[PDB]
Amino acid sequence: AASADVLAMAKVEVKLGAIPEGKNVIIKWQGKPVFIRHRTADEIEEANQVDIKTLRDPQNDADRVKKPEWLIMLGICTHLGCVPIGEAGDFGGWFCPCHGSHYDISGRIRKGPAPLNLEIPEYDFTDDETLL
Amino acid sequence: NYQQPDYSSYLNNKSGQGSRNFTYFMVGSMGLLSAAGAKSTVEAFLSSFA
Amino acid sequence: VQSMTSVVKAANFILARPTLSKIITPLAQKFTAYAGYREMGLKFNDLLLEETPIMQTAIKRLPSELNYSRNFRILTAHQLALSHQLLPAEKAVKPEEDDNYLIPYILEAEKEAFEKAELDNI
Amino acid sequence: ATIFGGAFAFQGFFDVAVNKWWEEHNKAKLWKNVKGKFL
Amino acid sequence: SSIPNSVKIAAKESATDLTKLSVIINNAGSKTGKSGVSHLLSKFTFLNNGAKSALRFTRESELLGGTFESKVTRDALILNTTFLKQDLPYYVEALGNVVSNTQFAPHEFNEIVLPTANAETKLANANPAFKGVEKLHEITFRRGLGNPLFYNESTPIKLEEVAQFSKEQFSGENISIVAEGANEEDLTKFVSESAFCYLPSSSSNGAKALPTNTFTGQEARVPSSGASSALIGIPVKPADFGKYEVLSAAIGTSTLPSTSTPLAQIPGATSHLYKYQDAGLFVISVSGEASQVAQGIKQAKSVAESVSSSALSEAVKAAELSVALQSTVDSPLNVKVVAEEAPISKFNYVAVGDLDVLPYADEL
Amino acid sequence: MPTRKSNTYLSLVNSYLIDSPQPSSINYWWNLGSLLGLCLVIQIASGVFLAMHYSSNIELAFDSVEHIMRDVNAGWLIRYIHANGASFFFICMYLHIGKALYYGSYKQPRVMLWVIGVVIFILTMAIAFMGYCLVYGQMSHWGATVITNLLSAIPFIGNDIVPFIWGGFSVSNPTIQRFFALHFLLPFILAALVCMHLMALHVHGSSNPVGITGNIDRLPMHPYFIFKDLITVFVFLLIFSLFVFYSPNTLGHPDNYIPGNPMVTPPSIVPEWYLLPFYAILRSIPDKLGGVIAMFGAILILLSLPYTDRSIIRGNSFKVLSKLAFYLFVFNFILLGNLGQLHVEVPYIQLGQFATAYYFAHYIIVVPVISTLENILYYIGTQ
Amino acid sequence: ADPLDTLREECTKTAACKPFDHHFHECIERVTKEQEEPDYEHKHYKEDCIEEFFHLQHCVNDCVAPRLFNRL
Amino acid sequence: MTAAEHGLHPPAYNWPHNGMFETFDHASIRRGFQVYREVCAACHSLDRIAWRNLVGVSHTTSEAKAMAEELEYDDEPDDEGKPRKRPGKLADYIPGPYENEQAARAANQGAYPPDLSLIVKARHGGSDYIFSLLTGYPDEPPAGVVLPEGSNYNPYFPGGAIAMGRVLFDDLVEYEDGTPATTSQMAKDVSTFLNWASEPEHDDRKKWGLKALVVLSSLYLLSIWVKRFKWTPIKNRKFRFDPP
Amino acid sequence: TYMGWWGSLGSPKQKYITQYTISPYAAKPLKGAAYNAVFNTFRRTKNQFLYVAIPFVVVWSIWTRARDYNEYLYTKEGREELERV
Amino acid sequence: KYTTLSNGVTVATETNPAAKTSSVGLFFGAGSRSEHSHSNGISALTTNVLASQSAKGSLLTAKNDREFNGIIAQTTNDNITEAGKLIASIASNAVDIVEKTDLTKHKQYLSAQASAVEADPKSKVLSHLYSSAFQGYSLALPTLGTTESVENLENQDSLRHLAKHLVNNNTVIAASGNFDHDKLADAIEANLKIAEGVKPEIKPASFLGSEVRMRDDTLPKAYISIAVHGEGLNSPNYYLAKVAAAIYGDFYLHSTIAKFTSPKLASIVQEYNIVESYNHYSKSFSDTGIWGYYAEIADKFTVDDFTHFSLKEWNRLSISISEAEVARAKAQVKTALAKELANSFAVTSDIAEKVLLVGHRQSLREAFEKIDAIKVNDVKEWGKSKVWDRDIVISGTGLIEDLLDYNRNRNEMAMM
Ligand code: HEC
Ligand code: HEM
Ligand code: HEM
Ligand code: FES
Repeated sequence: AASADVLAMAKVEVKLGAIPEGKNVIIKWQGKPVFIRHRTADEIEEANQVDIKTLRDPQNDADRVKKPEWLIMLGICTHLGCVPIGEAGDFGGWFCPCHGSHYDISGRIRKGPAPLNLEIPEYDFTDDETLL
Repeated sequence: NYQQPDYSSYLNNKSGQGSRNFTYFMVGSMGLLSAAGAKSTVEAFLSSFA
Repeated sequence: VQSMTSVVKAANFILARPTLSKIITPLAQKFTAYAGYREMGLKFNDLLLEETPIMQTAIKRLPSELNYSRNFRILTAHQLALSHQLLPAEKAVKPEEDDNYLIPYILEAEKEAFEKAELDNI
Repeated sequence: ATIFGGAFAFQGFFDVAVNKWWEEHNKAKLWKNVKGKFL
Repeated sequence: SSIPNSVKIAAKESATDLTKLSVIINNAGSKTGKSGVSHLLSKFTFLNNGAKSALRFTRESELLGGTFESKVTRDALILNTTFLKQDLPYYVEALGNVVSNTQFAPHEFNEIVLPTANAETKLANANPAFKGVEKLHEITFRRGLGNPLFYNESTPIKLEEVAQFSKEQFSGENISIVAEGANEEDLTKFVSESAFCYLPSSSSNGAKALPTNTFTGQEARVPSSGASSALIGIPVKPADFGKYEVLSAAIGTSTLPSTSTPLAQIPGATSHLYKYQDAGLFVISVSGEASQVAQGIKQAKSVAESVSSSALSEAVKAAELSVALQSTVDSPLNVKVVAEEAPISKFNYVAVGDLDVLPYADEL
Repeated sequence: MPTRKSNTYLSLVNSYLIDSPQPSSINYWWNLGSLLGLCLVIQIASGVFLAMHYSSNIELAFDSVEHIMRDVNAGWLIRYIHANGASFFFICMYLHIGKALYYGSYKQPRVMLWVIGVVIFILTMAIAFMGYCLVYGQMSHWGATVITNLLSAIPFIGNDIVPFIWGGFSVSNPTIQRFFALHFLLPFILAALVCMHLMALHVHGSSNPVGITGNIDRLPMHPYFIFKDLITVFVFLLIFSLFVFYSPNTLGHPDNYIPGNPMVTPPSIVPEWYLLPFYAILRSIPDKLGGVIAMFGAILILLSLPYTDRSIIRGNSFKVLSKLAFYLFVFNFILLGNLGQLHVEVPYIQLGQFATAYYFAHYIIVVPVISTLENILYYIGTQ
Repeated sequence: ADPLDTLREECTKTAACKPFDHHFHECIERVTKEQEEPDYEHKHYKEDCIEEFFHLQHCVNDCVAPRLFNRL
Repeated sequence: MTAAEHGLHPPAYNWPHNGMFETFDHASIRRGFQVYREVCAACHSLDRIAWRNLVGVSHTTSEAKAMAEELEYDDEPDDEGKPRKRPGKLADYIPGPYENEQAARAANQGAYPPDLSLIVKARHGGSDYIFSLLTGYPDEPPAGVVLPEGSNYNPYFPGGAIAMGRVLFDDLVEYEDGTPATTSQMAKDVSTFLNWASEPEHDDRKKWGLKALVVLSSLYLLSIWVKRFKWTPIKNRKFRFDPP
Repeated sequence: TYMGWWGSLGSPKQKYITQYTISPYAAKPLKGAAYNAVFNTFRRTKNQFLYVAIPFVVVWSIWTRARDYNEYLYTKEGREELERV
Repeated sequence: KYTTLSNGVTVATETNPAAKTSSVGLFFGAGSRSEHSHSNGISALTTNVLASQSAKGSLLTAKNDREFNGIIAQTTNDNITEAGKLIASIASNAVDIVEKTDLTKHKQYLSAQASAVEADPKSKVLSHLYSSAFQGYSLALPTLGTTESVENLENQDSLRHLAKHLVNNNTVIAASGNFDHDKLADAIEANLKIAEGVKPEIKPASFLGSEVRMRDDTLPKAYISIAVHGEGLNSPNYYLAKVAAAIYGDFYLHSTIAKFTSPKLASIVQEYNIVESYNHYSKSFSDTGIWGYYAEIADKFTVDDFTHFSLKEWNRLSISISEAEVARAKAQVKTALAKELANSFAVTSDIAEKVLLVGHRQSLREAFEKIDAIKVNDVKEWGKSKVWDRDIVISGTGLIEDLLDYNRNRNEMAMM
C-alpha cells in the first residue's frame, strides 16, 4: 500500500495567480495531469447557455465548476487516457490527441472514443491558491 | 533365417574405420565449436562483473 | 470425448433415413479417403483414442490375430510418419479392408459401463 | 580436459578469420584507416 | 589298487591328454539317504572345504583351466573333474578335502544349495520325459532306486541331515577314485598323501544297503502342462543287461541318435536301458503332443515286442557301440551284449501331460 | 546398475533426458519444449546479468538501461538478448500451444499437463509485461497505466486493489520497484511450474503426430531427439542471432526509447507484439470489466478446450474439417494480433469484435461441432 | 548544387511521377480558388493538398532513394 | 489515422551501414559530429554521449581531451563552500545548450528539442527518418495547409507541423577533410552521427554477429549431419509380420 | 498410467513382428537428402496446401477489404463517409 | 596321418589306442553356404537321405554344418573297416540312392528339424544373428534350411547338388579311433567310386553390422545375442579370438559356482541378478567368424543393464585385462579344445572341418603351443583391432522391449 512518503504529498497545491484570466495550465498531481484553468468571461457565459441535454454525456458546467471562474479538470482527455491537447475539438476546447478525439471546453467526452466527461478532482480553493 | 532387405544403395562407399574417424572429427568439431561459443558468451557476461 | 454408443446412435440415426444417407454417405467416404490415414496403413479403428479405460478394456479383449495385426499396422504407421513417406496406392489400406473391427468390442465395453452406471443409480 | 584447450583452437581460428576479413571489407570506413585525412 | 582305507583307485591312459579324474561315492547316491539328501550333498561338495573356500577353490581351478561338477546318480555320487595333465596334484588334493571336512555352512544351505537344488529340480521336471522317468523309477523300485533323483520340497531336509549323511558315508570302502589319463602310481601316491587317507574304512552307523525289491505290473499318471509323454518300463536283472542293450539298439536308443530305426520312425520316441549296480530299468518313451503320443506309445510297444531275432542279432554290434559310448569315466559299464530274446510283458506304464488323451496301461 | 540409474540425481536426469522413451514418430515440433526451456534459461541468465546493472528507481530505470547499453562491456548484448529472447520465448510458446492444439496433446491422458501449460502461459505473460514495465519508456509507462486502469474495473475491490498495485496514486517509483522485484522473482515460480509441466509430461509421456499410441514403438532419447533437439536449438540460436546482432529493435517499439513522461501520452499504446492479440480482444469488448473478463477468458478457455473437443481421434493430422477449422483459428488469432496494434477505427472496431467472437466460438462451438461431425463421418464412411 | 535537389528535379520529370505532379498542381489551383471566395474562413471543410503532395513525394522518393548516396 | 498524421513514410536510402557486414562510415561520423556541434548544439542536448566515447570512433584521444578543456563544468564546491568550476575532461558528458527543459521550451517558442542521444532508436524510420526530416522541408508548403505561428511544414513529421524549421543550408559548414557541404551531405552526416550516438555498439555488434553466424551455421550443419547419420538406422528399419 | 518404463510400456502383447536394421557406419548417411528434400517436401506441401490456403485466403481477403476500406475512409473523398460513421 | 587315394580323395585319420569307439565319415563340403534361397536346405536333405541308408550294424548319422556336410558311421573299433566300406558304398551310390528315394518323409524330418531350430530360443537367436550378420550372402542361410524352402525341394535338385559338390577334389574321408590306418585306407580305396570334378568355388561373405528383433512377448525370458566380426579358421588370431571369448567365459545364475566364477561380468551381473545366463563364443567359419555372447535374461526390465555391462566389459578387453584373466582364458581355452576333441565322433567332425576348410589341421599339442604363446598385449591388440569400436550384430527373441535400439549398444562399444 501507499507508503507514508507517497501517501503524504497527495495535496500538491499549485498557486493560481499566474494563469491568464482565461487559460489552461497543467498541474502534475498523482503522477497525472490536472489540466486546470480559470474560465474566460465569454467562455463561462457560453457554457451556462449550452444545454446539458444536447450533450450525450449527462453532465453540466454548473456541477463541474465548484468556484465559478476557477475550475479543476484531470489531464487525461479521454476515458482511456489521452494526452490532452489545447483548444481543439468539437467546441475548440481540447483534443484527445492519443486518438484525435474531441474534448469540449466542458471537458466532457464531446466526440470520439472517450466514455464520460473528464473526471473532476477535489478542486478545493483556499483564498488565492488551490490544492487538487 | 530369411531374406534381408537390400541396402546396397544405402551402404556407404567409404572404409570401415575411416567413416567413424570422420564422424569423430565432426562430433569433436561440434563439441569444440560449442566450447568456443560458450567461452565467448561466458567471458562476455563475466566481463560485466569487472 | 464422445462415446462409441453415441457415435453409433447418430450414425444409425442418419443411415436409417434415405435422404440423409444418400447425401452423407458419399461425403463420408470422400472424407475418409481425404483423411489420409489409409495411405499410412492404418484402419480407422487404429486412430481411436486408446488412452481411456473403456478403450483400454476393448483392446485388452481383442482376439490374438486382430491384436497382432493392429500392432503391426500401428508400427508401420509410426515408421511411415518417421520416414516421411506414404504407402503406394497398391499397398495402402483399401476402403473394403477398413472393416471397423474394434467397434463391437468398444460397444460392449460401453454397454457394460452404462449398465454399471445405471444400476449404481437404480 | 582437452575440450577446454581445443575450444581455444576454434575460437581463435574464427576470431582471427573474422577480424582479418572485417578490416578488409570495411578498411575504407574504419577509424584507424580514415584518421589520416582529418589529422 | 587300494590304500589302507580300502579306497579303490583306477587309472588308465586317455586319448585327449586331459586327466578326467572322477570320484565315485559307491552308495551315497539318491538311493541311500532319505529322498533328496544326495542331491543337496552333491550341491555341497565343492563349496567350502577345511582347506579352501568356494571363492578360492573355484578361482584357482578356473586359473588352472580345470572343470569340476558333482552329479547325483541313483547308485553313486560322482564328483567329476577335468584338467590338463600337469594339474593332477592340485585337484586330487582338493577332492580329498571335498570328501573330508566339507564345511556345510547354513548360509550355503540357504543361499547356494536350496535355491540351486530347487532350480535344477524345476528345470529337470519341466521336461515331461524326465518327470515320467522319475515316476517310473518310483513305481518300479518302490524304495532305494526309486527315490526321487533330485531334492523336492515335499520331503524337507535340514542341514544337519545332509551333514550327517556326508559323515557315515564317504567311507574308504564306499568311494572309488577313477581317472583317465593319469599314471596310476602317481595318482596312488597323491591319494595316499591327500585327505583320502584319513577317511574311515566303513561307516559305523549307516549305509545298511537294502534289497532292490523290483515291482512290476504297476502304473501311474502325473498330470502336467505343455508337452506330454508316455513311458513303459521293464525292470531287468543285472545279468539281463546284455539282452536289453541289444533290444534297445535294435529299436532305437537315446545313446545312438539315428533315423532308420523302427522306434525313430515315430515322432518323439526313444528307448534306453538305465543300468544300476543291482537292477536296471528298460524305458521306452514317447513325447510331444498328447494326441501324437497316444498312438506313439502303442506303436512303440508293438515295436519293442515282435522284433525279428535276425534283426536283433544284427543289432548286437550297434548295442556294443552304445555300451562303449556310455562307458564314461564316471559310469564304468561292463555288459556283455548277447542277442538273447528279451520279453516285455512285465511292463510298468506312466503317463504325463493331457491325461484325458493318453491311454491307460490296459490299452498298452 | 549403471551410475546413470543408481544415483538418484543421475536417475532423474536419465528418466528425463537419457532414457525417456519418446515415441519414434514425433516431428520437429516436439522440440519446441526444449527450446522453451532453453529460453527460460536465457531469459534468466541474461536477466540475472541485467539486474546486476539495472537500477529500479523510476528516475534511474531508463538511464540505468542506457548505462547497460552504452557503458557495460557486453551490456548491449545482454539487453538485446534478454529482450529479443523474450520475444522468441513467446514465439516458441505460441508454437508449442499451436502444436498442442493441432495434435490432440491436450486430450484425456494429459489434461492435467495441459492445465499447467495454461497456467505457465498466464504467468509468463505477467512476467513479460512486468519486465517490459521496467524499461520505463513511454510505451512501458503507459502500458502499465492502461493495465492498472483496466484492472480498476473490478466491481467493488477494483477501486482498492489498484493503489495496492500502484503502491501509490499512479504508476510511480513504488510501482516500478515492485515490478522489478516481482519480475526478478516470478521467473523462478515459472521454473517450478515448468518442473510440474515436465512431471505431468513424464507421467503419461508425449503424444504423436499420428495420435495413436506410441507404446508399440518408442525410442530412447539420448541418441534420438537429443540430436534433434540440437538441430532445433541451433536453428533457434541462428535466428536469434540474426535478430540480436542484426536489427535487434525490430520486434520492439521505438517509443519505448523515449523516457516515460506521464504528462504526455504517446500517439498510440500497444503492448509488446506477443500480447497484441489479447489486447485486441480487450478493446473488442466496450465494457472495461467486460473487456478484462473477456481477455482472461481468451487465455483460460484453453482449459475448456479438452472437454469441448468431443473427437474420438486424437489430433488433426487425419481430420479434414478440423484442420481447416484449426488453420482458420490460427489466422484469426494472427488477425487479432494485427488489430491489436491498429488504431480503433471505423472498420477495425467491427472487425475486432467479429474476430473475438470467432476466437471464442472456435472453442465453444466449432471444436465440439466439428469434432462430433467428424466422428459421425468417420463411422459412416468406414461402414 | 546539392545532389538531392537535382535528383528530385529529375524524378518529378519522370513519366511515373508526371501524373502525381499534375494532380498536385491542379489541386493547388483548386485550393487557391477555394481561398479566393470571401466565405473561405467560414467553410467547415477547407480543402488542402496534403494528400496529393504525399503521393507525389512518395513516388519521387521511391526514385531518389536508391540513387542518392551514389552522389555523396 | 490520416496520411498526414502518421507522417510521410521515409524511404530506404542505401546507407553505407545498412548491410549485415558494413560498419559506420567513421568519416561520416566525424563529419556528422562537426555538423552537430556547429548547428544542432544551439538547441539539442545529446547528453548520453561522453567525450571518451569519441576516442577511436571519430576523434583521437588528444582531440577529444582538447574539446573537453574548451568547456566548463561544475566541480565540487571549494572547501570554503563557494561554487567552483573546472575545465572539461574526457569522462564528462557533452553539455546541452539549456539548463533544463523549462529553459529549452522558453527559448524555442515552447517547443522542446528532444535529446538526440536516442533520436534514431526513438523514431519509426530510424536514420532514414532523420535524413528525410532534415531535407523534407518544401520551399512552399502544400497549398491549403495553415500552420500554427512558429511552426514550419515538414511532411515527414507526424501532424505535418514541426517547430524546428529548416536548419541545414548549402555550405553551412566547412568540413575538416575538404568534403563539399551540400545540404544533403550535411543531412546524411548528421543522420549517421546520430545513428552512431544511438547505437555505439553497431560496429562491434555486427562483428560479433558475423562471428556468431559463422560458428552457429557451421555447428547447425554439423548437427544436421550428425542427426541424419544417427537416425539412418531408424529410417532404414524394415519390418515383417508373418502370422500363421 | 498409460506409459510404463521400457520393460512394460503398455504396448499390447506384440508377436510375429521382426524388425531389421543396419548399423550406421555401414549405411549411406543422407542417402537421398537432396532429392527427397525437394520431391517429398513438394509432395507434402501439395497434400497440406489447401488446408492452409483456404483459411488464409478467407482471412486475408477479410483483412484486405478492411484495410482498403480504412485507407479509403481517410482521404478527401472518404471524409463524408467517415463523418457518417 | 594323411593318404591321398586314387581319385585324389584324401583319407585323414587320427588314431589313438585309448579311443573308446571308432568313427569314419565322408564329408563333401558345400553346406548351406553353397546353397541359394530357392534351393536352401538341399544339402541337409541330401545328407539326411544318404544317412538314412541301411547301417549294417553301424551308426550312420548326418553332419549338416554351415559350410560342409557329410555322413559319419560311428562303430566300435574292430568294426571300423566295415563302416568304412559302408560309407564308401553310400557315397559311390549317392546318386542312385537319391533317385530311388521318396523325399516326402525325409522332407518332413528336415522340416521338423528346421522348426526345432526356430523354437529352441538359443538356436533361433544364433541362426537369426548369423543370417543378419551375413545378410545378402549364402552364409546367411540356415544350415538346415527353412520350412518354406524345404518343402519345395525335389530329387533333381539333390542330384544336381551331389553332382556339383560330391566330387573327389571336394571330399575327404575322416576317421578316428583305435585301428590301423592302412587297413581303413585300403578298404575305402577298393569301394569308393565318385565323380571327378573341381572343388566348387566357396561363395563370398562379408559381415554387416545389423539388428534383428523377433519380439515375442509370450516367452518367459529375453534371449539376446550380440557379436562382432570374429576370426575365421584361417586367421592366426583364431586361438587368440577363443582366448578373448574365454576371458568373459560362461555363466549360469542358478549354478553353484555362479557366485565364484572368475569373470568380472559374472560378479557384476549378480549384484541385482541382471541376467539369468550367458555364454561367450567365437564361432569360426572357413574365412569369417562371429565373436560375441548369447544371453538369457529372466527379468525383462534388465536387458539394457546387461547389454551395457557386457559391452563395458568388452571395452575392458582393449585396456585393462590383467595377466590373471589372460592366463585363465588361455587355460580354459586349452581345456575346452581338449574336451571338444575327446569323442571319436567329435574328432572325426573336426578333422573333416579343418581339412576341408583350411586344408591342414593343427594337432592339439600344436594348438596348445600356439595358445601358450599369447601374452596380454596380444589379446589387447586383438581387442583394439576387432572388438574395440567395431560394428556389432544383435538378435533377440522375447521380452526385448528393454533392449534399446542399435545406436545405444553400438555406442557402448567405445566409451572408455
Ligand atoms: C534551433 C533551435 C534548432 C536547431 C539548430 C536544430 N533543431 Fe532540432 N529541434 C528544434 C525544435 C524547436 C524542435 C521541436 C520539434 C517539434 O516541434 O516537435 C526540434 C526537434 C528535433 C527533432 C525531433 C523530431 C521528431 O520528434 O519527430 C529532431 C530529431 C531534431 N530536432 C534533430 C536535430 C538535428 C539532427 C539538427 C541538426 C543541426 C537540429 N535538430 C537542429 C530546434 C532546433
Ligand atoms: C520467462 C521468463 C522471463 C521473460 C519472458 C522475460 C522477459 C522480459 C522482457 C520482454 C523484458 C523487456 C526488456 C526490454 O524491453 O528492454 C524484460 C526486462 C527485464 N528482465 Fe526479464 N524476463 C524473464 C525473466 C527474467 C529474470 C529471471 C530476470 C532476473 C533478473 C529478469 C530481469 C529483467 C530485467 C532486469 C529487465 C529490465 C530490462 C532492462 O533493464 O533492459 N527477467 N524481461
Ligand atoms: C517454459 C515453457 C515450457 C516448457 C519449458 C515446456 C516443456 C515441455 C517439454 C520439454 C515438452 C516435451 C517436448 C514437446 O512435446 O514439445 C512439452 C510438451 C508440451 N507442452 Fe510444454 N512447456 C512449456 C510451456 C507450455 C505451455 C505454456 C503450454 C500450453 C499452454 C504447454 C503445453 C504443452 C503440452 C500440452 C505438451 C505435451 C505435448 C504432447 O505430449 O504432445 N507447454 N512441454
Ligand atoms: S484517447 Fe481518450 S480513450 Fe484513447
